[PDB]
Amino acid sequence: LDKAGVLHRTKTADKGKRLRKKHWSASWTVLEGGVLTFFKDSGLRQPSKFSTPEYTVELRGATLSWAPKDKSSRKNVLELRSRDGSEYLIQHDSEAIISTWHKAIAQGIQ
Amino acid sequence: DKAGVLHRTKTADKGKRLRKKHWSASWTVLEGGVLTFFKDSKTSGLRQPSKFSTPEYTVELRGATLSWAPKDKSSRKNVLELRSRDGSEYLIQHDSEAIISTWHKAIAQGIQ
Amino acid sequence: LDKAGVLHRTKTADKGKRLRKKHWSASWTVLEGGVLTFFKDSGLRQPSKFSTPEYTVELRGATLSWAPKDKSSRKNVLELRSRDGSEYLIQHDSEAIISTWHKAIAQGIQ
Amino acid sequence: DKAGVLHRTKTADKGKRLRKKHWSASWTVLEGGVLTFFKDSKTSGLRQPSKFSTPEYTVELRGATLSWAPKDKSSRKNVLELRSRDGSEYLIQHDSEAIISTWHKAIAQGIQ
Repeated sequence: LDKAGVLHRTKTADKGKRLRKKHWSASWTVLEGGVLTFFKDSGLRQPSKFSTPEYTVELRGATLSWAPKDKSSRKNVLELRSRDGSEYLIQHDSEAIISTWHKAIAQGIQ
Repeated sequence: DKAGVLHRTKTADKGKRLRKKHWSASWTVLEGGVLTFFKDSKTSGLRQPSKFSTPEYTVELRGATLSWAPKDKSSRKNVLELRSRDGSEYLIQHDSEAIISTWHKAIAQGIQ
Repeated sequence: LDKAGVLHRTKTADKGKRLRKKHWSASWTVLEGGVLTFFKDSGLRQPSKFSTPEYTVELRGATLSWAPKDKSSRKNVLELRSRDGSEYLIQHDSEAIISTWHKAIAQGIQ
Repeated sequence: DKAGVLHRTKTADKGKRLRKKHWSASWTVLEGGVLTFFKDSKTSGLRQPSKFSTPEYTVELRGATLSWAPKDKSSRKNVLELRSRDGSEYLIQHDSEAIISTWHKAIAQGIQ
């Protein structure tokens, strides 16, 4: 199983340590071999501008859930918590797009 | 709340697994923390509405567990597994992954 | 091929004769045997309230297209024109739902 | 405008049909009435972005025709057919019907 595309995301915790504020950005995002990789902060169109990996999240032992209204005002926000205690929010306004990532990441956890 | 046609089968009765799957498509309603699967929508062609007005399966979502099913649980794609607090279990499916993800979101909110 | 569910719709022309105003309503809707049937004007939840057929549209010879911004202010509006000159608008705010109907009706025309 | 990964194959070159399908998944960009399919996204695993920066197929949408493909045109599901004014033809696909419908909407607007 693999997935690739541009998604909106922000880290929210670094191994259990909460970030002070949100840093929403669009980035190239890749799910491959049970690892989700978010590329660096940036619509984002040309592959020559997609930059390089910033964050990697192993899906083994992770949890994925819909974020509560208190966590974000954005539409279709998912919260991904890795086993090491890092946390990320992922979202896209398009149901079509957020759905494909929800499926891939949820199924990938397994 | 939400309503739509979904594929579903019961897979366990109060913790006791069923021998085989019994899939049907039915109207489905999520309202007030309760998920209701109506009688099969098919005549064998579509039934008229009055013919599927009786609930077949009602699942109270308080204490329920929702997940994406393991891929080997069914030959079908886009399967959710729902287990109620009494141990009954259901699979929920649609060929549209977007339909299923949006239902997952709604059911997850109903559980919470 | 068949499809069934609740959709928002309004007739806009009766065999080439424009309606004075829009009459948007949710209704039970069924696609079966190359015919799309909209039930009577009404969310709509209990099958005991779905009423009876109101409009039938044969898909043979029909056209389905995305409605221009001038035709409706709603989200995801499709325009269905039957060969006899009747016209309908169909929409749903959920991409997941409008997409399933778009596919079914477009493929049904063929 | 829109961008995403899609499956596509060319099926005719300037009106002349190709013998077989040549499907790949690639980054795809719709911008200003032009649909660009980049080089294949796969290495054999995913290529890094710099490796698929070159366009493979560019389709100018002025005078193009878009449709849902006949079901027998391909063994795949959710296939669109796009024919450019020079007679070249492409199929576009994704397992998600919602992805494909939203792309149909965008391409249709680009044509108009």
